[PDB]
Amino acid sequence: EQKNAGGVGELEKKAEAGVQGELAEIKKIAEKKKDDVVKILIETVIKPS
Amino acid sequence: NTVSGVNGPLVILEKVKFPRYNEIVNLTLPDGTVRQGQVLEIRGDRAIVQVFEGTSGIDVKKTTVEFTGESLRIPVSEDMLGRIFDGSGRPIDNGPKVFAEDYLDINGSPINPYARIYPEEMISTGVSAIDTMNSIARGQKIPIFSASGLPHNEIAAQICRQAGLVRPTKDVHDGHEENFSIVFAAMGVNLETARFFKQDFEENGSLERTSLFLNLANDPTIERIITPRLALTTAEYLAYQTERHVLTILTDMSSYADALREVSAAREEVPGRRGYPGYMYTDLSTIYERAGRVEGRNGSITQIPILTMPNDDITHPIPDLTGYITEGQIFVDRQLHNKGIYPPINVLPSLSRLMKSAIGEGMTRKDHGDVSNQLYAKYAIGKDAAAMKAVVGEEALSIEDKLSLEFLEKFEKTFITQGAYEDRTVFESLDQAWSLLRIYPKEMLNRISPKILDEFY
Amino acid sequence: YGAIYSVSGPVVIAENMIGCAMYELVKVGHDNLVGEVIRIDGDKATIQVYEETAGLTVGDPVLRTGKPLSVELGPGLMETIYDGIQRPLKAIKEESQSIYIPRGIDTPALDRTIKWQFTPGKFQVGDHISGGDIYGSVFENSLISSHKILLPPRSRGTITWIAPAGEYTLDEKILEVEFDGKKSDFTLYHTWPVRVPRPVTEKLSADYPLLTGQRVLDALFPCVQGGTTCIPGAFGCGKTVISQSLSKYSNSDAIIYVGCGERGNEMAEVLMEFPELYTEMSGTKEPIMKRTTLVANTSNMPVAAREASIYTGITLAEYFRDQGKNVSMIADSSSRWAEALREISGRLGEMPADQGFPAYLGAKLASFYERAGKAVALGSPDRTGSVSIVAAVSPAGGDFSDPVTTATLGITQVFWGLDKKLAQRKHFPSINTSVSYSKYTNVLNKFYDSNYPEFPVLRDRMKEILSNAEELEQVVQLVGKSALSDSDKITLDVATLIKEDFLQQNGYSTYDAFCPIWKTFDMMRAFISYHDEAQKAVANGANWSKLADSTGDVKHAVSSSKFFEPSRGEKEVHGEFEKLLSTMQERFAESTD
Amino acid sequence: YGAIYSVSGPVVIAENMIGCAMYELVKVGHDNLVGEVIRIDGDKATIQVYEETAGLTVGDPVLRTGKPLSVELGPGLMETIYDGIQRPLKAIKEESQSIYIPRGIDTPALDRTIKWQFTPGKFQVGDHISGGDIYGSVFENSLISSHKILLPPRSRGTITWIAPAGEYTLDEKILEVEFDGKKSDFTLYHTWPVRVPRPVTEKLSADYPLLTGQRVLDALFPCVQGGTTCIPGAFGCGKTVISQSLSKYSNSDAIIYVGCGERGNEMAEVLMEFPELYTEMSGTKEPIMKRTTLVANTSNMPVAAREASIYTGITLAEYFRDQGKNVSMIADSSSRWAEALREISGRLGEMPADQGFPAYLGAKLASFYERAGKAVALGSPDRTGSVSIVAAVSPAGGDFSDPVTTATLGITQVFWGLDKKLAQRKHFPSINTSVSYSKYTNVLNKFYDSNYPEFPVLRDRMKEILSNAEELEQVVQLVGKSALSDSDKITLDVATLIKEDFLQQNGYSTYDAFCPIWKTFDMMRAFISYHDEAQKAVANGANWSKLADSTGDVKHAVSSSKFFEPSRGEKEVHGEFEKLLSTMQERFAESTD
Amino acid sequence: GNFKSKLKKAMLSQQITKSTIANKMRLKVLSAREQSLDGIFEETKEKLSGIANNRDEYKPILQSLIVEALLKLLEPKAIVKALERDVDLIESMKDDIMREYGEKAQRAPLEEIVISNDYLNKDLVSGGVVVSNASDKIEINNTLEERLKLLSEEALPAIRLELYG
Repeated sequence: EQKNAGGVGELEKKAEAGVQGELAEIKKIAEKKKDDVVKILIETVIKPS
Repeated sequence: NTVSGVNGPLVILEKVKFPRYNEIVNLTLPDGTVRQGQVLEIRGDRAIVQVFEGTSGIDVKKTTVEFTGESLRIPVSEDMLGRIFDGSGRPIDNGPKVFAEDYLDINGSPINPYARIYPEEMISTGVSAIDTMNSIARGQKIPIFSASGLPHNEIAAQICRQAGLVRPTKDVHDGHEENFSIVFAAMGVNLETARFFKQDFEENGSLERTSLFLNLANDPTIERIITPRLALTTAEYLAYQTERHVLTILTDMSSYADALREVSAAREEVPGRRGYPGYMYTDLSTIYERAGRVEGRNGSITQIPILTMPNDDITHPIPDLTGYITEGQIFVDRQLHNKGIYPPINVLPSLSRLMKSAIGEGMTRKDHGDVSNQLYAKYAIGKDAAAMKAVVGEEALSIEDKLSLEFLEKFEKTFITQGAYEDRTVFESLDQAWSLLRIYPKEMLNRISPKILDEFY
Repeated sequence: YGAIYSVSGPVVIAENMIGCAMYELVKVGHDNLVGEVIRIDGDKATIQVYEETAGLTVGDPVLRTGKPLSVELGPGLMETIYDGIQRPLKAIKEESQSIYIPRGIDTPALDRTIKWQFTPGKFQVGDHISGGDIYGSVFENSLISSHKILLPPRSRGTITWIAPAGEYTLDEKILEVEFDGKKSDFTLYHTWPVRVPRPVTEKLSADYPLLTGQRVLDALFPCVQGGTTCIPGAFGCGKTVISQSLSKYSNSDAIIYVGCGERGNEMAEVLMEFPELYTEMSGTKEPIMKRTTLVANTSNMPVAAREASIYTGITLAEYFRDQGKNVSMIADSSSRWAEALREISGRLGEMPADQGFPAYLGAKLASFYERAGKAVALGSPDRTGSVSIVAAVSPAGGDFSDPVTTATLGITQVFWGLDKKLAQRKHFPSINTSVSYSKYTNVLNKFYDSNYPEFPVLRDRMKEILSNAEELEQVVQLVGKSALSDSDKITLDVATLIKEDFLQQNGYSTYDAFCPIWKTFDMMRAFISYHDEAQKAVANGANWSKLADSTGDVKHAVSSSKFFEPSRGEKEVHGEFEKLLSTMQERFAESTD
Repeated sequence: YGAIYSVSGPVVIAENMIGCAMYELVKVGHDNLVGEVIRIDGDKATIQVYEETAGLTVGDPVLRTGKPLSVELGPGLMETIYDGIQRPLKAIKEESQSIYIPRGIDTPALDRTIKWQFTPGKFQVGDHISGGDIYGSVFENSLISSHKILLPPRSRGTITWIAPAGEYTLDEKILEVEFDGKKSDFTLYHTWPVRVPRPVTEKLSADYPLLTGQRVLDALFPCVQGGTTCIPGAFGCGKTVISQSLSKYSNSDAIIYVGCGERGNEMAEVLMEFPELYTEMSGTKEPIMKRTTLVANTSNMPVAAREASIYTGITLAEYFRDQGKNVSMIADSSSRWAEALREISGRLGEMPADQGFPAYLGAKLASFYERAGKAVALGSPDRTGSVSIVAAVSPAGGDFSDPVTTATLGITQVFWGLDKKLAQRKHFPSINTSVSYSKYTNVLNKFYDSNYPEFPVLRDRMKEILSNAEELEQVVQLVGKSALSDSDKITLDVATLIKEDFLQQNGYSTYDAFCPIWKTFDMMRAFISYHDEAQKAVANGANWSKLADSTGDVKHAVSSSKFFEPSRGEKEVHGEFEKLLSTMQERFAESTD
Repeated sequence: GNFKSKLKKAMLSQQITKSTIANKMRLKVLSAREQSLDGIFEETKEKLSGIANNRDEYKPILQSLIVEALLKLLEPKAIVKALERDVDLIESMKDDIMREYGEKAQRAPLEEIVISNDYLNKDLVSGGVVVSNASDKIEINNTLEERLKLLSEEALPAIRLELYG
């Protein structure tokens, strides 16, 4: 039980560590093609959505 | 234009008739609120709308409307798994929304490509009393019908936790080769109970693979009736796109009936059979068309709907239509529950139509269906023999009744009694059947062929 | 055209309608959805648009076809699966990538792209023709020609052009008729409004057998070609099974399978099963499916399909009757049709009648059964054809007191009940003497008598033995068996053997699913004979117990006869049943002793 | 605002509503009777006016109150008898000289005689405050404070004016909060609409019991607080009696008493008995009455007040759940309550549904039980409360299978019966082991086991003994005593001692009405120890009569434990039970030998 | 025997933790995806203000927003609400709006454009119109912020799939 109230912290270290690679490719590929989606957003907005 | 008048949660709008059916309307009220609705009716410069939010707090000529230009279609993703939702598809954990990757109709089936190859390969749930006596297939719909005051929800929990601990041993035998996911719909289900279903999903390993939809009866009727359809669109999308068997646990069927009943009284409809809607068929049927194998025939939606009997009768319209549209039923009997049997699955009327059309070979015996026929027929005979024992007394009874009396007693405490975190294999149930069934001579065992019978009694 | 005034649920009102009838087919909107004008109130006509009205834009045009809802009669119906509005579902699979119709579907109401083989008949140029006359044939049955091509009813004349043999499409004209000038050219198919029956010269007195092939059903109350049958069903009653039996075993040249809004999983099953099955007539190329045409619809698949399903499926049976074919039309399940009238009255705003089901229910059902019968074919060669209706219904009140069962029963000539108590003991199809009759029985048993059986006498006795059994059983239950003769036990004992052995016949094989007239005779003959001999045996000395104990294995020998195939012995009578008579007589002497 | 268009019976129709919410509270005409706008068609509203319209004319104005039908819940709720629209009835008695209200006259919902002492919370000048955060507190009785003033839900901001400590009136403001401009002014009370339930951070699964201390209630089918419970009645054959018992033995932070629509002799009785009674926690100042706030409607008093009654109670109760108070909610009766709805439905001219009772019924019953339960209050402090709803029902139409009762058993997790014979014998609640169940038991036995008790093992055994006892008596009738022996005879005897000690109570003593968790644990420990050792002793050679006579002193002393003080071994711990274990061992030696 | 039930129970508490952590884990992956998606919309709307503040590039856009708005009205008289820097732009193209509207419907051109004395937020709202009927009870909020917000509903599935599928 002691490993179910103090060894469940390390299980949460391991959930933090596995997404710091994701939170960074998220920002990579969002930043590149950001500009290409805006152009589609503008022609669409000034016409019917 | 403005709200002309409002009747219960249907609102009479005066508005131009150009909008298409099911298009969202937004009423801008002077309270600051925006409330969303669906045109239930379009008429000549007027509409009848069901409001999503609310049922009241709606002004006459001070309230105004705006059109979306968009039909009611559910934004469905597969990023909605591993997260807890309300009955209208929004997190209650208040984090990022459902979002979409498609929009799918709930007003009519999208693709409708159901089964041209009969569901025929077995699904095991770890229960002898279910799986043997009623054969489950990938796309088949068998419902659990229970009575008021019973723990319908606890039996549904058993089904969830043991299904998916069977699957890797079943994977070897052939019955899965694909991801398994749960789509769980509550209408009219208690907070406590819901919290039990989440715990069930933790145990199994499919809290990450399930979507939970919670509507309470203290949330509008209009939200409540969307909740099963939202469940179905979610479940057929996983099933379609990445070829997954989704098992749908839809509790409770009468709670859904209840809401239909209130927007019938509020409609210009007359209620037919016993105060329930005269279009009660169309409602139920919308749910049941979606179930069966979907395109590519490695995706499916399998249904166990849960019904609690509102008056505790099997003459009441709800179970009677529902039973006709579905393939069989599983009965729970009150007398069992009180005695402390678990699961209290009384097999006296429990039968599933596909029994020799839900089995094959290489994972089931072909004898599997045949064995079921002995078990069901003897159970009944036994049940009759016990009825005569109660009246006449043993001395009066003949030899045939005594054997059968004995069979019945053994059946209750051994077959339908098993643990609640205890899995079973279909092979294993049949071997247990053979011993118990072995209490009669060959003259009397004649609901199975002499070849199979000679081997095993 | 028309202009859509309101779209309210699946009810649509459009104003500015002209030339509209009361069951006229219309296509609604720019989508062109299936609809039908139900009523007209002033200039505005209420049309129920029953294929998904979702996303229907209002102020679109509504187009009249100028005629009511129809079916297409002619080549390609066999080995092809349709819906109840008569659009081909099979066509939809290749293009849409969908089994059932969604919406936007505007495919023609028959496949007419394909070619079928035209053979001229016995008509030549300058020869006279009249409707229902056999102008040629197309081979599409298991063994015979299926789609025999007719001059459409209500035309006569002399044929100016007879095209010779060869392959042509549906579309291509190959016939010209002149009467009072050019009547029209004719093509391989014709159309016919479904809310009107196709004409006949005359209907004939049904008097010939319809084999069902279930032992129990044929025994107690056998069917005829041209009968009407009512069956209540509560799910799990083995409905599918008896339906499957009929399509194989019946002596009818055509089976039309009708899904009146079903599960879909159940429709797939029967479908898949038919090509594997082999015909008893030495079928080919998907043997049984070649004699099968499927109307298959799904539960919430368009309410136009469900309502129309029964009318379209009987119209197809009638075309076939006019060529002089025997058809068996199995409607499955018409309870759902009854539910469709419940809905049609409520959505429209009409008031219904007893128990929320309208009274228009009753007339509309009666018209449907009357289109059936045994018949002398339309057209001048004269042949006999049949449309024989066997229709399931169900409760709706969890009784047989509900308006649905009782109305359909009012009209019917054959009644085959439903027994929940017997169903538990594993009996299907479960019937009882007290819940079934056939007014055809008298004439039918005489017919069966000719073939070899002792059938008339045995049927009288079959009724009596089960009716006496029921009364006795009430006293045994309540009072006891110990206040009652050994003899009264005997009636129950013999009766039990009949209960398991007849009634359960759902089969786990073809051998346990098929029961010819000879085999049905044989099993009944051995049980009555046992009764007569047993009562003697005990009466001159012999206890009950000793008799029960002694016969023992013999009770079983008849029990197992169903599991064994009927192609065995001399013909269709087992050597096991032949021996069984000697064994019976040999047994009475020992029991008595 | 509006002009009356029409008056048809008790329904009033008023035109020229150009904005009016469909829950809006209204005063109609110049009589100024209570009404609420049920529906609206156009500018004509349907308003049900819940008092008589004798003297009301068409052509009189209807002035909107400017807010929906809501109730203010403040300090001073305690020691007051109210309607469901909330009018103080004691006040009416003062002025008019009657406990019933005069129509066309209303009075302020909360008393305005009362002034209460406000002391500041912890948010001071310019501090940010957020929903459910405690802005102050007010005394709600002299003895104790209980009404903590939180910031209203749906508000948040910075507090620009915080009044200093002192006594203020309900009328006068104390706080203004700024978010988007001055958002509005706040008072010591807050309003919350009656059909809108107050909010929480999240709800929990209750595992916490009631503080009733009713021994059979605790042990056999454990009381839950944060639960839903259905109790049979038939009126004054025990059901009102138990509600009065429940009030007495209980010592919850608040208790809210709801007479949904009772006989009015019963409402009078609740008011008078309570201030003479004593709280079982040993508090003072009209004891039970001080902790009870009473919404007491007889069925004669308007139908608005009957329907609003449950609503007003649940919203009030839920707020107390947000305050961090454990509430016992007693409703009497839901059968009456379903009837309030059916009445309204027929007047208006809408169709009611199943059994003549409305469509809206089921959703309304259901919402009500699910609203009650254990939660952590809204806001940063996160105090724990509970709302336990125990609703009484009787037969309605005289059948107890009708929709109302049957709908409610399905929702319930707790059932405790009532029987006329058991009620005569002074067993209250009148329960056995099959007229009662609890599915809350599982979590609850787990909760109690943690506290120190050996509870789960002992409780299961309690149920078993009662079940067995019943069963051995039937055998004595049919089979005889030949199937009876002394082992069985001890089983009957233990059940008798368990019935007398647990089931029978009526408050003969003060120690017969509060018995702690630890005391209840100790009674069941004596009786199970007697059982197992009596059986062992008769097996090594002893007789029932011999065991009975021999156990004697101990047997007498443990039956009488309810009359005996529960402060004997400390304050909750009873010394006699601890000394029983040793006596029992020496005793077992006397019984065997 | 009973060690196994309680061991199983604590072993169930062990995967109870395992799931709440693995759920929060994907809730972080998903809420980052949106933080960036709503910075694509952040770019869009800086563009929308910059164009709105043009008076020559903005006219063919503005006209099309009033014209489209009129097709989802279809009423004889319309009142058009705008920002006080777009009113002069409406004023110099009225004839063009009643024409373009009349051409795109069966209906004969709009009688009157009444340039409303109501004013939309200058802070929150940049360009576009609220087009309304004669009585002002039907409104199409056909502003640029609004149109972006409505496009987000359907634009979103397309973008989540190409970047993230």
